[PDB]
Amino acid sequence: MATGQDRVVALVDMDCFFVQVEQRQNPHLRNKPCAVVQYKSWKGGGIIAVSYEARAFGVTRSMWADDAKKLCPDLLLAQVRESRGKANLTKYREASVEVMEIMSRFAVIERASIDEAYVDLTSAVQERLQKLQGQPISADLLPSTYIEGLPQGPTVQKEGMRKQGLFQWLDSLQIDNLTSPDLQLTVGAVIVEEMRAAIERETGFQCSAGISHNKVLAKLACGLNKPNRQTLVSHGSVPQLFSQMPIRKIRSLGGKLGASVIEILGIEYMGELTQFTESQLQSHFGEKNGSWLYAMCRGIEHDPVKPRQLPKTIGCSKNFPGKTALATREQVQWWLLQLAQELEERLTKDRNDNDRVATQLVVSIRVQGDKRLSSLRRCCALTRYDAHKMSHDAFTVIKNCNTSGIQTEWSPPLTMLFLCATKFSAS
DNA sequence: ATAATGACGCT
DNA sequence: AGCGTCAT
Ligand SMILES: Cc1cn([C@@H]2OC[C@H](OP(=O)(O)OP(=O)(O)OP(=O)(O)O)[C@H]2O)c(=O)[nH]c1=O
Ligand SMILES: [Ca+2]
Ligand SMILES: [Ca+2]
Repeated sequence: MATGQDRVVALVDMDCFFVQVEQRQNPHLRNKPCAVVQYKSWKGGGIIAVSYEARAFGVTRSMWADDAKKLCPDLLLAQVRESRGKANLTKYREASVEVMEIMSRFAVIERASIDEAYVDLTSAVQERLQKLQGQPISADLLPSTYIEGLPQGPTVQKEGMRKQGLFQWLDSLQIDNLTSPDLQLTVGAVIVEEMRAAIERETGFQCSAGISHNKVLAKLACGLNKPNRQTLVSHGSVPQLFSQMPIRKIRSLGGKLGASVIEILGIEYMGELTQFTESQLQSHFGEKNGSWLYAMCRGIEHDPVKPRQLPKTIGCSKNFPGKTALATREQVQWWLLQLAQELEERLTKDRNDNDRVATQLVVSIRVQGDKRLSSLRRCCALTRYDAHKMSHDAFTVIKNCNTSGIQTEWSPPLTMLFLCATKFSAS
């Protein structure tokens, strides 16, 4: 009877990251309702991050800045920096690399996003156990940790609830048994208290964190108490936690697959997936799905913390929505070159920082109408990091899709240009 | 007219 | 390889 408590895994999530990045750069933005915005033209810009002060008014991501200034008129606005006509997030990627470095010290991480890392803390927690002489774990070692499920049984202050739940946990603790899963979860947690404290001391950035036995519980744990907090979710808390957890809130169940688990099976919460046999599930959703599903509703999952703190593709895209769609040869060529240019700037910096080289160029477009994010996608070779070579070669491998005899103009209008660098190798 | 960006499965 | 899914 295996129960998926082999590993200790954490998901670190920087809190309102871009907002934190701007606020470190611009002290006026601190302790204030503010938001990051890109492209001022259309309705003031689309809001891509929201400080917690501004959330309290109702302001959300993707929302237009002119609309959100209706909800919050005191909303300050850091514009994203524009470069060659495209929104340029270099500031954040640099900010992210600062944090991934600190995290790289404490253990072996997987860059999830600009904002997130998974951390496999298993070997690190074994190392620290013998380095405490099996002596207890002080509450003071966990000043921002929550214990999902606790406090239980037989208090109005939010932090007062936190101590009770941590005190119940530390009390129930089997610290003589140096292989107790619940004890590990607790040691990894103190480590995360530390790595989170190191991130803040050394960059100024606060973050939230989830600690558990796999990537999926960690991510879910990480959302339980934000910001500047961390949740520990132990095996035994899974049944109650999943008891009313909506299925779509689990990483990979947020799209169509998860939708139909609700549809086919007629449930609505994650715990309800227990009652089915694995063959039942494989039969509804496939061999690998019914398997992963059957273990997941039992809180067991085994996708590993792949050690890969760097991405595997480098991509530069630009959207031309509505009346801005490109419809001329001269337009398409100009953007292919603008994208090619930031691309070589990112590419060159990759060749010297991370010591490697992309070898294939992928070109993608998307036309007016087609609801697929990508209408076309074609692979051509990538030899020198030369912006002009890449533009021309991109145009080459997509020239055969301007279905208008008039070569001056371009139909259908293109609503997207994507240039992605892949197939890296040593350098 | 939610934009940029990225990992992976399927075939 | 080319498309579809999913997440951030
Ligand atoms: C959903 C979504 C997110 N992001 C960004 O990827 C990292 C971060 O993700 P996040 O949700 O964590 O944003 P955030 O303000 O840090 O929110 P909280 O950490 O306070 O929850 C957000 O900066 C996108 O680029 N596109 C997206 O479609
Ligand atoms: Ca975040
Ligand atoms: Ca994130």
